[PDB]
Amino acid sequence: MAARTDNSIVVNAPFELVWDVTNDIEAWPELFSEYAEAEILRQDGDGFDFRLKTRPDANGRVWEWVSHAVPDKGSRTVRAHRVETGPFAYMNLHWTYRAVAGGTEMRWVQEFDMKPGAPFDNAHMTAHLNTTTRANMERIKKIIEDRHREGQ
Repeated sequence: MAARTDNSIVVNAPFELVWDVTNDIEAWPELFSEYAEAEILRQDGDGFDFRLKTRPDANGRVWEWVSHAVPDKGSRTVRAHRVETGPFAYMNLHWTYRAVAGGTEMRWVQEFDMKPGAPFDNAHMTAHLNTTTRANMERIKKIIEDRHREGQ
């Protein structure tokens, strides 16, 4: 009854680099094709809230919202969720990093449910997010590997 996406990818680089690149919020406009702006608004000890503003989407519509994140480097995981849910009833995010042979495996999990009346229903939104997440994970993969190559 609730929607969810679960995607993984291996980046041939150490944990430290993979972690610092992906958690660098102010760089998301460069890492993610959908974001035009991204800024940390404030810090609340363990965690912080940030604002995201998209580039025109497939229909030319620009979206903006505030989220709250709680990264935990010690446990190689990061949790986040929308504060201003937009068309979502709720939107949760869970990322994990695991050391594997050759690099680091990133696993991104999204848990959400559409508000009755939203332009998208669960099934269609799930497919959409799977598509966009896969493209972003592959993109970020190349970027991190370039940096790594440059550091060696």
